[PDB]
Amino acid sequence: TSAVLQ
Amino acid sequence: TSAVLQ
Amino acid sequence: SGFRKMAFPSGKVEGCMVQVTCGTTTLNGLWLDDVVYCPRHVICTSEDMLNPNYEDLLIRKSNHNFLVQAGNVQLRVIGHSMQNCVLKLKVDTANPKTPKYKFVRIQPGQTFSVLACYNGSPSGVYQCAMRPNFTIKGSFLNGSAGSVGFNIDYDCVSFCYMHHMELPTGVHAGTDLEGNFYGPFVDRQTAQAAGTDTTITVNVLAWLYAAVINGDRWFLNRFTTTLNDFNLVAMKYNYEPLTQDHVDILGPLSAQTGIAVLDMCASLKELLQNGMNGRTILGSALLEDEFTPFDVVRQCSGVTF
Amino acid sequence: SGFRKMAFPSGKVEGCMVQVTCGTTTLNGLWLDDVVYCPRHVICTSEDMLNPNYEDLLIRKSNHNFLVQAGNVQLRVIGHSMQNCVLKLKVDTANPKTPKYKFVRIQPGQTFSVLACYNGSPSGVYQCAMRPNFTIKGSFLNGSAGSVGFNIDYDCVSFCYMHHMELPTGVHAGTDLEGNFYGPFVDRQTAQAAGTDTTITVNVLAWLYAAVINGDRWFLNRFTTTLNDFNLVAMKYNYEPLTQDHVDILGPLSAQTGIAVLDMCASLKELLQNGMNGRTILGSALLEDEFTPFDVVRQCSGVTF
Repeated sequence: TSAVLQ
Repeated sequence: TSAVLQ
Repeated sequence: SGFRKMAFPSGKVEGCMVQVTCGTTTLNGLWLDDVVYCPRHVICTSEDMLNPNYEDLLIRKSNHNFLVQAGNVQLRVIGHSMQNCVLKLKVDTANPKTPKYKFVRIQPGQTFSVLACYNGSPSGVYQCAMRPNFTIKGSFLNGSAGSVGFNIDYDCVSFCYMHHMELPTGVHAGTDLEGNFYGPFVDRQTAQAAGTDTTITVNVLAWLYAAVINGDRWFLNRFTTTLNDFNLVAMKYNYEPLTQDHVDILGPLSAQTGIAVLDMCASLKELLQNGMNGRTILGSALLEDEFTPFDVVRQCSGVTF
Repeated sequence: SGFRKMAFPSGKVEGCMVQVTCGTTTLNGLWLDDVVYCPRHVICTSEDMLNPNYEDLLIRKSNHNFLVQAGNVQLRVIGHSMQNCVLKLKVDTANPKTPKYKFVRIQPGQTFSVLACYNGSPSGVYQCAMRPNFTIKGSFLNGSAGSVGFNIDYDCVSFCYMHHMELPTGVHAGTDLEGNFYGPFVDRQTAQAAGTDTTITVNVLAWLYAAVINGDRWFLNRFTTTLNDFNLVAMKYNYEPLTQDHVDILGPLSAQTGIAVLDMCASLKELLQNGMNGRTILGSALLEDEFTPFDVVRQCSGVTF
């Protein structure tokens, strides 16, 4: 799954 | 053992 | 994602910490406006601590007996009084770093941050709960009395605990900031023991909700229970009874997850009777009870100060 | 006595946190002298975060596009450059609360405090370890990027981490203060995964020493072991092989408790092979590896800042 930029 | 005041 | 024991930022409290010395006895004080609050047993010698009469002992003291240091500057004491188990030392200078603050008395099962201090300097901060038996499982060495526990709401620091002593099982006892002890304990080195403790059920449920919010769902099931049936299981496992007020407090978490409280209670009942079968919840092999429902909302919502 | 995950007091770092907005994206920045440091993906729109061309994005950005707020003070951005995965925004004002500080790259296995922030404002503080797979097991939501990890020594804040992103297992990845990631991760919403993680053997031994200091002894007085026999077992359970350096590091705790490192190793060996059998150590049913030997010495001695 994609990383999430926070 | 007794209470210990800190 | 993630869920950690998270303490409040401590900066507002750090600027209130001072050191109080009386004789060869040193501990910490809390400097708010022109008053330093500290445990009264600072006035004790070592031989005084078995059966002190604090009224007598305080009568024997004067202002010049209290050396109060705010870092390097010595604050001159111009007045002293005793309020239950705390001393209020009036100083001639108001703390310019005094935050908006309240003194509150918390209930068993509520949490707070502790800024652990020695010689008026902070060593670290960590999160505690008031156990049902009115102790706290802290990290306190000699010299740490007068360290405070607190919560923040908006820009207001709510001081709820001042640390006094350690009981023989290694747990900790203290007062509110009006000097009233939490629990049936007294500040004297006599034989005292914490009552039997219990697990804080509403907090275990809150933490199970945190687990679901963070994608841990293996413990859920299709069952529901009644509140009465759940409490028959709770009593067997030394858990506090769950009240309808507790069900309501879990409302934000049941809303966010879609899992009714009595549905989660059926999960908890199964975890108690069956264990975890080698699995973990939020990195723990034990059911965690030192997060309140608000603590979960705060962390999972990003509440700031 | 007692032993807690204890974070450093956060007050020195709270004074450096600011809000950085660019377009619809807001995160945190770190304000030191006349520079605000922040993750570069503040210049992305939500349609740009799969394959961001950061060089081209920054081209179409000028100074007034970076809205920086410190409390209720607007800072003026007077210049911007991108360094690795961070932005360095030159502001027209120096931070008067800048502490003495260092930038460092921490090693896997070392720990640090995180000041989790939203909108430039502190939300909470907790302790983390840099995992061997270069992630951290934090508690971070959307908007937390730019929060920093740090250690304190006397009055010097060593910044070692700035947060950027969350991986699909719910762990976290970020950079040092030069903007260079810990681990093989990139600041894009591409498919990425944390590598296999190992347990920090030397930290587990330090925590066992912490537990002895605090009167837990049920796991002790095992038949002793040699290093190789210990490592044979350790690697079977995904523990890092123990080196003489690690043995050397544990000397101070070994000496203090009078338990030879290799005797602790033998206690750990037995714990790995037989588990704890429902029992607990320092409140945990799992072996804890996010306390370094210094963390233990620091908490059990009462070092202050």
